[PDB]
Amino acid sequence: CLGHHAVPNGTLVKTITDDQIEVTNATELVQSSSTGKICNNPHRILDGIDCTLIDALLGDPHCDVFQNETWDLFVERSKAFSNCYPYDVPDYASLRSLVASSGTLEFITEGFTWTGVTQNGGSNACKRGPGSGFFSRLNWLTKSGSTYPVLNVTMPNNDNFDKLYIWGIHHPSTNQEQTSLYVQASGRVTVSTRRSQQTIIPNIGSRPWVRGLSSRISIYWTIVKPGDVLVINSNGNLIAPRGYFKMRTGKSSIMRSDAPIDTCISECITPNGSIPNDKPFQNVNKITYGACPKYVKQNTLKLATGMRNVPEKQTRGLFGAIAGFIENGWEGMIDGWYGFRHQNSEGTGQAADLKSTQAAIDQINGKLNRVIEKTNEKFHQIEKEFSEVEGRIQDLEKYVEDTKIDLWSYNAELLVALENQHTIDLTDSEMNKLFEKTRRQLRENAEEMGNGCFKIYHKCDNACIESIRNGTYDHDVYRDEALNNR
Amino acid sequence: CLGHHAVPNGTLVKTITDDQIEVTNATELVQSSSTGKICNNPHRILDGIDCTLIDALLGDPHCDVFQNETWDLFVERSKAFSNCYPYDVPDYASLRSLVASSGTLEFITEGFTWTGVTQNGGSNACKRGPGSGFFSRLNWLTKSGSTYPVLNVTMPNNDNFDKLYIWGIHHPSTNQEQTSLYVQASGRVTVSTRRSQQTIIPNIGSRPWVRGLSSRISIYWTIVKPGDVLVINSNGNLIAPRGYFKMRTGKSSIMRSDAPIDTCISECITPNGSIPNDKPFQNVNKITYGACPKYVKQNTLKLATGMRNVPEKQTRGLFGAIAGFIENGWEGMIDGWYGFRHQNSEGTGQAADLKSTQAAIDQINGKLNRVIEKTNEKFHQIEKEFSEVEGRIQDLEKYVEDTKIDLWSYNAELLVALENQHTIDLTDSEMNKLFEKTRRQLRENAEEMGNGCFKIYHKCDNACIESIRNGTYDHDVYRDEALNNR
Amino acid sequence: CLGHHAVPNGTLVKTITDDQIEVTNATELVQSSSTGKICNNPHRILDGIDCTLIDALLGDPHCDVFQNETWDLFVERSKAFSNCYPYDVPDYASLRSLVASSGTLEFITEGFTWTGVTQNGGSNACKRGPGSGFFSRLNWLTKSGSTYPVLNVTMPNNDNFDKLYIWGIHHPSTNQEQTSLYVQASGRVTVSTRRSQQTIIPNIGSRPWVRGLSSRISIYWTIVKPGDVLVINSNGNLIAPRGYFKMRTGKSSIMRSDAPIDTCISECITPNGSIPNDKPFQNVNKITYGACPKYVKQNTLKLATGMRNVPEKQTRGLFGAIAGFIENGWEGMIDGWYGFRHQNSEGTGQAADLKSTQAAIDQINGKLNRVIEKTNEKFHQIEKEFSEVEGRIQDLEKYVEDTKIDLWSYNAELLVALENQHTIDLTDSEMNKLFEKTRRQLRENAEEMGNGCFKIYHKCDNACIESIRNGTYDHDVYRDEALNNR
Ligand SMILES: *[C@@H]1O[C@H](CO[C@@H]2O[C@@H](C)[C@@H](O)[C@@H](O)[C@@H]2O)[C@@H](O[C@@H]2O[C@H](CO)[C@@H](O[C@@H]3O[C@H](CO)[C@@H](O)[C@H](O)[C@@H]3O)[C@H](O)[C@H]2NC(C)=O)[C@H](O)[C@H]1NC(C)=O
Ligand SMILES: *[C@@H]1O[C@H](CO[C@@H]2O[C@@H](C)[C@@H](O)[C@@H](O)[C@@H]2O)[C@@H](O[C@@H]2O[C@H](CO)[C@@H](O[C@@H]3O[C@H](CO)[C@@H](O)[C@H](O)[C@@H]3O)[C@H](O)[C@H]2NC(C)=O)[C@H](O)[C@H]1NC(C)=O
Ligand SMILES: *[C@@H]1O[C@H](CO[C@@H]2O[C@@H](C)[C@@H](O)[C@@H](O)[C@@H]2O)[C@@H](O[C@@H]2O[C@H](CO)[C@@H](O[C@@H]3O[C@H](CO)[C@@H](O)[C@H](O)[C@@H]3O)[C@H](O)[C@H]2NC(C)=O)[C@H](O)[C@H]1NC(C)=O
Ligand SMILES: *[C@@H]1O[C@H](CO)[C@@H](O[C@@H]2O[C@H](CO)[C@@H](O[C@@H]3O[C@H](CO)[C@@H](O)[C@H](O)[C@@H]3O)[C@H](O)[C@H]2NC(C)=O)[C@H](O)[C@H]1NC(C)=O
Ligand SMILES: *[C@@H]1O[C@H](CO)[C@@H](O[C@@H]2O[C@H](CO)[C@@H](O[C@@H]3O[C@H](CO)[C@@H](O)[C@H](O)[C@@H]3O)[C@H](O)[C@H]2NC(C)=O)[C@H](O)[C@H]1NC(C)=O
Ligand SMILES: *[C@@H]1O[C@H](CO)[C@@H](O[C@@H]2O[C@H](CO)[C@@H](O[C@@H]3O[C@H](CO)[C@@H](O)[C@H](O)[C@@H]3O)[C@H](O)[C@H]2NC(C)=O)[C@H](O)[C@H]1NC(C)=O
Ligand SMILES: *[C@@H]1O[C@H](CO)[C@@H](O[C@@H]2O[C@H](CO)[C@@H](O)[C@H](O)[C@H]2NC(C)=O)[C@H](O)[C@H]1NC(C)=O
Ligand SMILES: *[C@@H]1O[C@H](CO)[C@@H](O[C@@H]2O[C@H](CO)[C@@H](O)[C@H](O)[C@H]2NC(C)=O)[C@H](O)[C@H]1NC(C)=O
Ligand SMILES: *[C@@H]1O[C@H](CO)[C@@H](O[C@@H]2O[C@H](CO)[C@@H](O)[C@H](O)[C@H]2NC(C)=O)[C@H](O)[C@H]1NC(C)=O
Ligand SMILES: *[C@@H]1O[C@H](CO)[C@@H](O[C@@H]2O[C@H](CO)[C@@H](O)[C@H](O)[C@H]2NC(C)=O)[C@H](O)[C@H]1NC(C)=O
Ligand SMILES: *[C@@H]1O[C@H](CO)[C@@H](O[C@@H]2O[C@H](CO)[C@@H](O)[C@H](O)[C@H]2NC(C)=O)[C@H](O)[C@H]1NC(C)=O
Ligand SMILES: *[C@@H]1O[C@H](CO)[C@@H](O[C@@H]2O[C@H](CO)[C@@H](O)[C@H](O)[C@H]2NC(C)=O)[C@H](O)[C@H]1NC(C)=O
Ligand SMILES: *[C@@H]1O[C@H](CO)[C@@H](O)[C@H](O)[C@H]1NC(C)=O
Ligand SMILES: *[C@@H]1O[C@H](CO)[C@@H](O)[C@H](O)[C@H]1NC(C)=O
Ligand SMILES: *[C@@H]1O[C@H](CO)[C@@H](O)[C@H](O)[C@H]1NC(C)=O
Repeated sequence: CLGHHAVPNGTLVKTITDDQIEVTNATELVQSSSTGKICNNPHRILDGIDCTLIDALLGDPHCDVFQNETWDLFVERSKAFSNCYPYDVPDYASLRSLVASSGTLEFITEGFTWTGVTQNGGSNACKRGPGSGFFSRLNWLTKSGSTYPVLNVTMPNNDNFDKLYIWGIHHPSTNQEQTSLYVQASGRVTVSTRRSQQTIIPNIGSRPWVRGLSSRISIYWTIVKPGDVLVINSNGNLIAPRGYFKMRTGKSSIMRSDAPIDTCISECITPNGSIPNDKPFQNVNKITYGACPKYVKQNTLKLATGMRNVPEKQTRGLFGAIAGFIENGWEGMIDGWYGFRHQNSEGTGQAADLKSTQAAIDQINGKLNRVIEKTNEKFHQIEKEFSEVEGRIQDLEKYVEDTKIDLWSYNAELLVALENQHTIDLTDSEMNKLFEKTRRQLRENAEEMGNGCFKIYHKCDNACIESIRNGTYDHDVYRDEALNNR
Repeated sequence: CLGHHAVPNGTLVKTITDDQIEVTNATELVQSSSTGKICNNPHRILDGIDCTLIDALLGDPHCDVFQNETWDLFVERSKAFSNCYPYDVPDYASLRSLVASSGTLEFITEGFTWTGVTQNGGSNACKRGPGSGFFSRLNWLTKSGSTYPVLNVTMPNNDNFDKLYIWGIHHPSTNQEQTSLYVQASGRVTVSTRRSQQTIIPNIGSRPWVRGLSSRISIYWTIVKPGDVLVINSNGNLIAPRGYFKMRTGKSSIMRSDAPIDTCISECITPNGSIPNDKPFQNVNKITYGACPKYVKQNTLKLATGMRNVPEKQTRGLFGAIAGFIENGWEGMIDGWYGFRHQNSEGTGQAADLKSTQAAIDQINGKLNRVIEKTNEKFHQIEKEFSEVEGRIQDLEKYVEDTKIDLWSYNAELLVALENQHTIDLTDSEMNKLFEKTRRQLRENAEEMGNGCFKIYHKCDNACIESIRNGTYDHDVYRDEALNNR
Repeated sequence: CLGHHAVPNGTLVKTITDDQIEVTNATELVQSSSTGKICNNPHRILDGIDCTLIDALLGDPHCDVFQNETWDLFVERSKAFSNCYPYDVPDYASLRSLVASSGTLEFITEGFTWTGVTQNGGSNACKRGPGSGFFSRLNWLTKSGSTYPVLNVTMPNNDNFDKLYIWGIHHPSTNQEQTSLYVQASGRVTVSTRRSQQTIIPNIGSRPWVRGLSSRISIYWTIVKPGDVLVINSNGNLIAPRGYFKMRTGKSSIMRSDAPIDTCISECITPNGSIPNDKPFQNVNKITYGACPKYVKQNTLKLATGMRNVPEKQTRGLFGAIAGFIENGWEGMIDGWYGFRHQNSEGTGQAADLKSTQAAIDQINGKLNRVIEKTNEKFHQIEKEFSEVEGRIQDLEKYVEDTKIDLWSYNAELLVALENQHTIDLTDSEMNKLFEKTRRQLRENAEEMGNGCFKIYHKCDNACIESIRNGTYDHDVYRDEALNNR
């Protein structure tokens, strides 16, 4: 025989035509399993134990261990929180993705001149050590005695890099508190380059008790390029900077997870943990930092590497080829043409307040009342329409993505099936051709029993088997025996 | 011969390489035809003869036959209209899809206390029977004598289901009419849970004559969950509820069509009618309630089940295999991975009015004039920009969808072609191999004429044909004849 | 032998399983190269040498050579500019695509009656010949002495086509200039059909020095259909029309490029130049006017048309088939189902101005101040949110498109590979079958050396080669020789 030795407990592979045909020895192609831990090499992984990237940026009193810290990849934990002044970031997502892509928190201190104000404002919700305090990159300027002049400061950017400037605005709870910190009964912050300006004004209002405060701080940012100048004008409710952060650009990012940290080596990091990158595809999660297999939607793709399992029982002899190299060639096609994700970036504004106008005569007395009421309602209408729209965009965004994955997974399944069908037909044809080549060489001594194996009527020593293996055979030795049988 | 019996008037199938090759007996794979009628089983189909789902909800006087009605699927007719008070629904589409997905109009009456108002407001455009009337789920409260107090009512939800509350607001034609129904010269409706509030105000204005009215009613809804409370405040122009509708969730929906209703059995309902679900794909329409074949863009996919049609003429004998099972296996691949549609939901607002401010001093006299004019124009700008945006979204939405269908149809065509090519090669190979197996058995008695059939030189009775069929043949019987011919 | 004659310097083709296998004679399938020039036949190509389509429309003094000009395709140059009054078009893109799709600039003059105004306003930035001038389709009406009445004019459309009416509004630099041209200290333009109205008001403001003017003109359009009427009301800052343009619809468009113009014939025009349309796919650019090959992302797809290159050395004889027709059949599949692009249309508004309210008492004094300030900031907020949204839409738009191309290119690569694999297997099988048919005919005279060629032991004249070619051979002639060798 050449009967492929009846390998026990082989497995299923999909083909284009038949389904669940069985093969001698199969390979899996979707690494579906995770240890649950992130290696500490060869990447530089940084554990934000109880802070977020924003809180390390601002300088939280319990994250002063992250100062001038250098990451390849930032990991946020869910068990993180703020233990400082309660704050707010309009377009939070955009700021975070900028800081994330930089890969550094190198903070370079600068010489600002705050004439006619008191520096280093204190809070009891951000006690640094035993006494009152605040964030470590920001200066909370208040009135110096009983005056607050218009802070008008300038800084040219003369160097060969871009500077990132972080600033904000204070929202009081009552007008009394407003006057107590800032002599003027309303504030204004103007931040200008040669290419942009943002003017914001405080919104005095009561908000829920959070760590014993009903006031809030809104955080804004500005990006100055080599050759530009920045000009900060204000007349109250200003949180000044004390420097700029050095920007780079490259391969750096951020991933949210609750996985531990180990001492292995792995380059392929997901929120489920480390994945060996041997396989072409992985089913574990979509987000992949480093170099990773692409994402399919299925649990098993079995790529076949040898024969169907034909027999009742084994018989020794020579045999033909094995699938060998073919795996990386096909891998080439689909690897080449698959994409990288479009990154959910905008998310949403997610505002939760009544932002109407405030005066009894203006809003609830006379024709003017109705107008102002109508204006606020019109804006509410606008806001709700806006949310509807943004939601619809994000819904569509999801649909596109899901469509993509499906179609690629269908392609992947078809391709595996095509290879297995071809592979089966290749090996089958080779065996059949070789067997009948042997039949023409046999010269009537033996006959196939029907399972692609020759029933030999006579015996012969290993010399005959060698002669068959080299295709140099003559039938004279068995002439007398065959004639007697015939 | 084994000449496959020359089946007359076979048909075309697509292959990957050749086109319009012909086969013995072909199958169609796209059920393209409709009776035009909807079966009344096994689904519960409800015919909205002259009402829409919204009109059955509100309680139209000529659709009181739909009270506590239970549908699996709702069908709207185009010949439907309203014969009651002219009305308006902001975000009409959202409300309808909610009611549609429920599958019920179980209306549970509740005990509201309307102090200091007159109940059961009348209209001559909604005459119930012979005298004036209104909708059957709503209470039109008006002034009781010469007073209208602030209606402030509360209802806790103590049960184990969510309640759907339907309410509205009255838009008069003139301020005189406003004062005649409501002592206050302006109205306001505040509807609040622990999780939301909507404050709307009437827009006094003249609108086109519709069934003898220039006034309009705007319809709004609120969704209260187990444990919550609702608080309705108003000071005029209020259309109160009289209860809540019991919500479910499951498999229920709505489809617009002008098809009749029969007494067959069919589970696959489209706006063209009932479709048998035998086939894998259908070309009839995209929307499909129940279990239906997927949608392709082509008129015929012919999947092949047997040989090419080779001969000049027939000759009897045995023959080999037929395609058999293969159809459901491949069906598996593409069924598995195809998607369900993303449902056009938002559509558009589709507002058609001038919604500007109104005062001669405020809008057309002085600097104030210019400001107010500028504000209204700015809002008009906003509205038009909004429409542009929404339109662009919906345009893109269409493009995505069309792209999807094409790509899937291309996949479907490729897959059918792959199977037919393989199928042809499978059968062809089997015949050729079997024929030459027979040739080696023949031992020189007959010779192939060139059409995969043996020209036999001698005659022989059915014994010889049986001996050939079982592959147990010897040539001794025809030795003398063959020698004489040779 | 039948050894396929060892064709020197054949090339690579991709297969599904093996990669970079070699074939005798290969064909390329992506026309990747351009001359750099646009043919002047058979299409009517029009060269906008120093004007854009908008500037030819308005009647620029240096593009009076484009009057009643007829194009199949419009080409804009980058070296084009305006040398007339500085202007502005809100939704510039929409207007341009309308004019582009028409294919004509037939301007039909009409009889307007401008009572109580002075016609033919002059500018020194649009000097026509040696003296002051303006655009050639528009009438700049100013005050006649010391009065400016309300221009209220009407025109019914009684004909069997739609009319395109082009008009505008003047934005001054100072109120003094406003009063000097228009007695009223503010203007207003109302343009109404039975189906729409646009009321715009001038925005007095200083803007950058452009060719010695700080004033600007905003250009608007209106589309009147057969049976309608148009009514233009104004009280200042109005740029009147002098006629309508005849609309068509068909196959006409616009393409931006810096290519020269030749005297060849080509129907397939891209911004890189003319492309012969022989091939199925092209890699040159995406935009294609006329009939063109579809766009793939790859540099070479090699479709195979004959054998692998097997030998050490050649030997003469007959041979089998060649690939022939197969190319257009497969071309059919993918041509059929590919799409045409979704046309970037909206682009963006791209506004660059501070459009706030203006009064010292209204904006910077008292509670009113804060309100007005808040309103302008709220609108700025709205504008920025709008831009964010539009940007996100256009970003997504890009992503969809890129996804599409990839997936199609992957399909194209797979299809080429499938054909080449099949083609190789087809030819290989045919040769092998024919060779062993010849072996059974040989009757022991010759034996294959191992390269699909027969080593012949004896000699024989061309008679033997003919006898082999027709399959009518007997071994008697070589009996004595073979017996002696044996
Ligand atoms: C946090 O980072 C700051 C800034 O330095 C930056 O981060 C460091 C870790 C390194 O990566 C630096 O290359 C990088 O710029 C550290 O500030 C550094 O402090 C020293 C001591 O004050 C500075 O030396 C001074 O240099 C000036 C300028 O020549 C002299 O005039 C002084 O006499 C003195 O020699 C050093 O230059 C400064 N780095 C900068 C601005 O170049 C800081 O120590 C570091 N650690 C913290 C806060 O944890
Ligand atoms: C429309 O529906 C209402 C509400 O009932 C609901 O729909 C029915 C068709 C059934 O599906 C009900 O299970 C479902 O809740 C019908 O109202 C029903 O009316 C009867 C008679 O008034 C009520 O019986 C009363 O029950 C109360 C509470 O125990 C007693 O105090 C009374 O003495 C009396 O026995 C019945 O409970 C009520 N269903 C409800 C609220 O449970 C209504 O008849 C029906 N038909 C219409 C309008 O066409
Ligand atoms: C630019 O185009 C205008 C309008 O004509 C249009 O374009 C032409 C090139 C042709 O394609 C026309 O078929 C097309 O309508 C040209 O105006 C044409 O001018 C002549 C001479 O004034 C008009 O003839 C008159 O017709 C009227 C109406 O019957 C008589 O009352 C007059 O006595 C006279 O015969 C001709 O009709 C008019 N075309 C129109 C409106 O039908 C213009 O010459 C041309 N060239 C420019 C500006 O370069
Ligand atoms: C790896 O860790 C991630 C993060 O915990 C796991 O993601 C989670 O996967 C489950 C799948 O059932 C998600 O549940 C469902 O999500 C859908 C929306 O995607 C929602 O409609 C359902 O109601 C349900 O919540 C879960 O949200 C998701 N969590 C995330 C994204 O934070 C993932 O399963 C883990 N994988 C492995 C192999 O451990
Ligand atoms: C089943 O019934 C539906 C509903 O009547 C039929 O749908 C209709 O199909 C035609 C196809 O020509 C549509 O006409 C064209 O629609 C496109 C937009 O899709 C438009 O650009 C063209 O100007 C033209 O109107 C028609 O709109 C569409 N009607 C709908 C959706 O209500 C369908 O053809 C019927 N199918 C069969 C097999 O009877
Ligand atoms: C045909 O002419 C067009 C127009 O000049 C050429 O298009 C240009 O192609 C290059 C490719 O490198 C583009 O450069 C890159 O574009 C991307 C965005 O697509 C941008 O992110 C990169 O920073 C870089 O600018 C270039 O923009 C593009 N120009 C256009 C569209 O006007 C095209 O290459 C020419 N083709 C041939 C074969 O000559
Ligand atoms: C079945 O196929 C797998 C393919 O992974 C074979 O696994 C190899 O096993 C040898 C040791 O026997 C390792 O040195 C190789 O690295 C493994 N991988 C590869 C790439 O071949 C396995 O041996 C096969 N089993 C049988 C019975 O043939
Ligand atoms: C507020 O700040 C700006 C920028 O620092 C000042 O404008 C500069 O004023 C100086 C002195 O007159 C000029 O030499 C510069 O050319 C100005 N620069 C720019 C960019 O305008 C402005 O004077 C300051 N205003 C006040 C009231 O202090
Ligand atoms: C051609 O193929 C069709 C396949 O649908 C055959 O149709 C079958 O016909 C028999 C009766 O002759 C029915 O009992 C089957 O249910 C039909 N369907 C299937 C699934 O086979 C048809 O008979 C074939 N015709 C010929 C001449 O072979
Ligand atoms: C309007 O309605 C609300 C809710 O029913 C009333 O608020 C409740 O008032 C009672 C009596 O003072 C309190 O016990 C409740 O705690 C209040 N509930 C809530 C949710 O606020 C309110 O008093 C009513 N106002 C008027 C003027 O009648
Ligand atoms: C290799 O294939 C190409 C296919 O384009 C052959 O090109 C043909 O060449 C002849 C002249 O020899 C022209 O008349 C044809 O129009 C060409 N095109 C086609 C469609 O066949 C080329 O001759 C082939 N070379 C060899 C050596 O066989
Ligand atoms: C401004 O123009 C409109 C339209 O030309 C005038 O309205 C028409 O007036 C005439 C005379 O009274 C009527 O016969 C028409 O029926 C009106 N048409 C429409 C569409 O309203 C209007 O009179 C003009 N106003 C002024 C002040 O001149
Ligand atoms: C291998 O397969 C046989 C099938 O009968 C099964 O009984 C056996 O348990 C398998 N493997 C082992 C664990 O012996
Ligand atoms: C079957 O095909 C033949 C082709 O010649 C045609 O004449 C005949 O009409 C067909 N069917 C019938 C209706 O006889
Ligand atoms: C053909 O291929 C051979 C490979 O050795 C190369 O040397 C030769 O230069 C090629 N063509 C020509 C230019 O002679």
